[PDB]
Amino acid sequence: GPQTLVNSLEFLNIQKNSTMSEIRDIEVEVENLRQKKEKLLGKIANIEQNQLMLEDNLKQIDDR
Amino acid sequence: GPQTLVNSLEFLNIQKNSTMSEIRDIEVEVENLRQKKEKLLGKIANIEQNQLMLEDNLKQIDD
Repeated sequence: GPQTLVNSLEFLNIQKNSTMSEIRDIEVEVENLRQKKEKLLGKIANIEQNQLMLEDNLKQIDDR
Repeated sequence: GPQTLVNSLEFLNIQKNSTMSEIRDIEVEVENLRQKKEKLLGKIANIEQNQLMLEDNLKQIDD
């Protein structure tokens, strides 16, 4: 009967909630990767800023 | 002195490049997860295209 099609709906619907939840898992990985990247850019920032407190000293001594 | 300073800048720079490398690595990983999410969002649509039809079919039946 037509209960078969209603059955297929609620199945598709189940599959959809499942697909959604996998999408949400993905959004989490992405966010957590996005932060790791931000930390890493902090490192660079500091490296560069440390480097320039050196390049300072070098070209100050480069005429002593 | 200038050697110490040159040795130091260079070392830091090794670190920099090697850090910019993990950054390129994350960026690839993130690209992949985006393409994965794009496909999954496609599939959400396929699911609903299908459901709509089944639902209309069930209405047609009501007549």
